[PDB]
Amino acid sequence: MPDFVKPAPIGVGIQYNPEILDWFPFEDIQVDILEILLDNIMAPMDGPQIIKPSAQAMIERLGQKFTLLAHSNYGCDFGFSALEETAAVQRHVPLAKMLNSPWVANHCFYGDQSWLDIWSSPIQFSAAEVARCADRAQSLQTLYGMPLAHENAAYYLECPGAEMREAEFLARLVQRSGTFLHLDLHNIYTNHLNLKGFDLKDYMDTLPLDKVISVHLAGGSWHGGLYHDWHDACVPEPVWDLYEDLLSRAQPSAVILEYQGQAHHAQTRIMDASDESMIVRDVQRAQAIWSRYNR
Amino acid sequence: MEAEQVWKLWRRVLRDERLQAQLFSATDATHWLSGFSESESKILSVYAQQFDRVKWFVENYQFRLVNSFLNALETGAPLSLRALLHINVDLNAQSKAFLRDRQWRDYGPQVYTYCEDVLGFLAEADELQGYPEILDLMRLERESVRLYRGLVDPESLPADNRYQRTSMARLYETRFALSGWLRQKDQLGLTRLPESTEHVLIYLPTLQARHKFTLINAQAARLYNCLEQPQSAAGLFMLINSDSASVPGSADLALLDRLEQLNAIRKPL
Ligand SMILES: [Fe+3]
Ligand SMILES: [Fe+3]
Ligand SMILES: [Fe+3]
Repeated sequence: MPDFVKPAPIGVGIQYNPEILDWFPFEDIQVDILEILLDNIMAPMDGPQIIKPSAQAMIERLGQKFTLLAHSNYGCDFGFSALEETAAVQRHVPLAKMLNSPWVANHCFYGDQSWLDIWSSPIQFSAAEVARCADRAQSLQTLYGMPLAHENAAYYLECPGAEMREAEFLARLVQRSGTFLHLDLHNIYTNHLNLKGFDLKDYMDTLPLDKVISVHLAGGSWHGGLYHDWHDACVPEPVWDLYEDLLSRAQPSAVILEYQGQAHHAQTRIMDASDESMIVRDVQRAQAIWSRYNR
Repeated sequence: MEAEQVWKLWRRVLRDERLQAQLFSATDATHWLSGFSESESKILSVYAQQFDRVKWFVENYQFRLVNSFLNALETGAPLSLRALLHINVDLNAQSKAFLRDRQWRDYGPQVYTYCEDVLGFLAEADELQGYPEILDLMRLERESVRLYRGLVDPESLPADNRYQRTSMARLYETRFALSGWLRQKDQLGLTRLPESTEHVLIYLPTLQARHKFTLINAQAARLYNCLEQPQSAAGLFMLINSDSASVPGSADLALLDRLEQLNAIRKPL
């Protein structure tokens, strides 16, 4: 509790983002662990309730069968508003404690008492922002009572005023705050294709890979050159190369698979769902690779 | 270039769509208005290249806020949402209309405050002036929002010698017989309701549960309306608004017993 350590390896799981859509193709008993987006189950802050009462019974059904992870989106963790005022300590911290989650992931953006302004705003890669965000991440982890990992972000422009690269920023951030890392491999792959000079090899060598608690394997698409990270396409092979490469250099605790929103998830997307085996065969491949490097 | 200054800049751009027309149309250095502060123009000059991504950072902000207009409706007024979807109103045309008046405000986790401003906005829309039954249902839903918001930091009154009205329940005197829609939610906004006033009590079983609707007598509404201020040390039975100076039992005591079970009033313990 005074200083958190990386939990033991717990296995592969699915994100459980589609509430009604994924439980129908639920397969066997090999999942064991699933993720829970804390934003979907949180109640408004101008009310007296912490969790949505409809989601209160759903967590009871699953907390017994499967271990359920926490994910902090739209929490305004690394914003400029006071930490006590942010939705992270007011709703996300008790939700992870209510869920009995071993650790909690957290995206690496900006947020000041507002959600949906978080994306497309990576933290300014500067030693000034390193000191500020590490102080917040170290204090926010104290309130969580559990390890706090930071999910790497995919974007189109880095924040103006960047004094270093993303790998150096994340390395200096978790070293000063003592927090951990959540490695989204498709975000790494997206930044390699759409950014001028994103050294994929230097990125892996610069990160403290012994701080990586969880891994994310997803797949997006693009057609003509506009939008990416749709989190829908089949897990591409370059991302699969990073999954096998990461397991040979460090030892995470879990790995989750992200997929699309049930409706849109962007300005123009699709929602048809007849390729359910496309996901089952992805979870099968990533699960077999884990046993190949199993401790 | 402080990180707090590049954020304040985009918060100003996303809320002022007049500034968006200047940045998108004119990509030349001085063609975009130098009315942007000298510190602002330096940050815009970094975005001089890749202005297409800036035009993609907007719209995305607007698409999410237009969808958030529906979440705020599903969170605060799920019945009003189902009635509005049945009569086929362009909520997208109303999301853009509501958000433009608010300068594309990001309500964030203040979903009940969001919903309360939405229900007040839709109560004046010309598309909804022809549906008074839905207009009545929305005001009922607006009291459910005021029920949750009134429990964030309520004035904690200690249990004492007088009948107290709790903050875990509100009352709404309807204009139509809204019970027909509450008892038959498949007819939400579809069927026709009579113009008979009802006394629906929005209350909460527990502080961590979904709020409920229930109907009470006009006598029970008199018992609740006379407890606005806890002037009720047996004076409540004297306070029938000069219509009755009688202190009764069973006829009025059983109603007070049900109101306590519904967490509406606190008996003098
Ligand atoms: Fe995520
Ligand atoms: Fe991810
Ligand atoms: Fe991703």
